[PDB]
Amino acid sequence: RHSRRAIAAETVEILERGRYTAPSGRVVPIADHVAQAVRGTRLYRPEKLAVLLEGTRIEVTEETTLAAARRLTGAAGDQVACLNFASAEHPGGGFLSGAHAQEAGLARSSGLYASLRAVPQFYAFHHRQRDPLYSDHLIYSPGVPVFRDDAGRLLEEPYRVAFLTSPAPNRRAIGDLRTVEEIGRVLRGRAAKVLAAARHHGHRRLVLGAWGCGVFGNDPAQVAETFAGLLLDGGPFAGRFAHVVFAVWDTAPGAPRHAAFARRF
Repeated sequence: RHSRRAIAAETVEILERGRYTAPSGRVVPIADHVAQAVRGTRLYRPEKLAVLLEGTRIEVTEETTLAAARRLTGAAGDQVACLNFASAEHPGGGFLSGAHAQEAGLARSSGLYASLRAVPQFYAFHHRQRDPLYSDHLIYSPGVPVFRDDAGRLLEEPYRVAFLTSPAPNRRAIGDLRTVEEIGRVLRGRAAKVLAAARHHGHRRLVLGAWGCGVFGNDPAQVAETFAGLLLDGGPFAGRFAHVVFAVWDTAPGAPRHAAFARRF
């Protein structure tokens, strides 16, 4: 936990310095790619994504999001898109505090924070909203360099992925004060918009996972079913992506997040 905090601080200095040192001693430049990702970052408002909506190999694995991205990236030259299980209020989630979360791991391992911190409108919107359902706002971050592996080791060779940043409903704060069906309807609408944005930006390969099933307390089974409804049985995204990985690395005993996706997919 104090190590995460250290890794996060070091990642941030790397983003400021524009270069890092690999285990081999090779000095790796990332300034240009970081700058491109930031300049290419876009905020999509709910009604803009709605417009995109008006216009397949499936794997379930125990990989981290970035492990899956790196495997796909080594296998073909089209840039992979990864879903960031976004905090609605804090870019990078809690990573600089040393938080343990999917988003924090992305922020520690990549240029993602440089992109997200550049979109204050997204965070200010949810701050003012104060509603744990959040919104369909989405940040699209193209060509973000990734330069750490799962253990936190810097990479001899960085790679690039696109991130899609969209917050799942904070079901923990909602409790039973909204129905299972309302939450499901919000999830399905928001997931549709995420897939629409990915497809719109030319991404044929996606890394998804147990979105919102950490602190936010979403039901992994309901999340799996949300994606299945979009991607399978003639759903709106059936056959539109070449490859979708549900990368579900679950630390908890019984790996229940993973189990629900394995079962469904």
